[PDB]
Amino acid sequence: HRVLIFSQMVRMLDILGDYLSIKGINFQRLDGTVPSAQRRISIDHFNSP
DNA sequence: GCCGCCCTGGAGAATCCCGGTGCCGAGGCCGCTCAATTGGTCGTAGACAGCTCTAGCAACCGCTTAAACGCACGTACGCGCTGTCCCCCGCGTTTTAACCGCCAAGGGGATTACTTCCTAGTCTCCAGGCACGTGTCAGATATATACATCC
Repeated sequence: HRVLIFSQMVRMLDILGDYLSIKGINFQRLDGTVPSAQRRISIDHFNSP
């Protein structure tokens, strides 16, 4: 299964991103700072078979 | 034999040190004396509590778009060097007025004490000016419709 993790603060999302970076898990991120082109890129990267 | 010249010793006067006594600056003491202290009373300034409504704040979003930023070029200006000349500085000499010490009388102004009265504080009562909200009204603006006209 694949998992989404929703959060209210993007700094907590940065904390989980660093946790997965040292942990070494292929992760993707989405927040308000990401522009819509990279949003489309990340959604197509996540939804690919 | 008589007179003139060189060498050396003790007593008179100048100076340093110490003690007694008189004068300047400052502190202890005394006397007045007025303002700080103490004690009591009372009114009210402010602390506290309570309710209502509005602004701020942390952290996030999304969109727009104009400002910020980076880079390349070019050229204008800051800066350094050199010349030049002129004007300010240093010094010697002469003048002159600031400074200090003097009249000569008179008014201005600071105090001390006293008298008086006008005016501003305080209190009570009242009313109208200021703040807020609203109905209404005339000027400004936009369009509806009818008449003259060019192609």
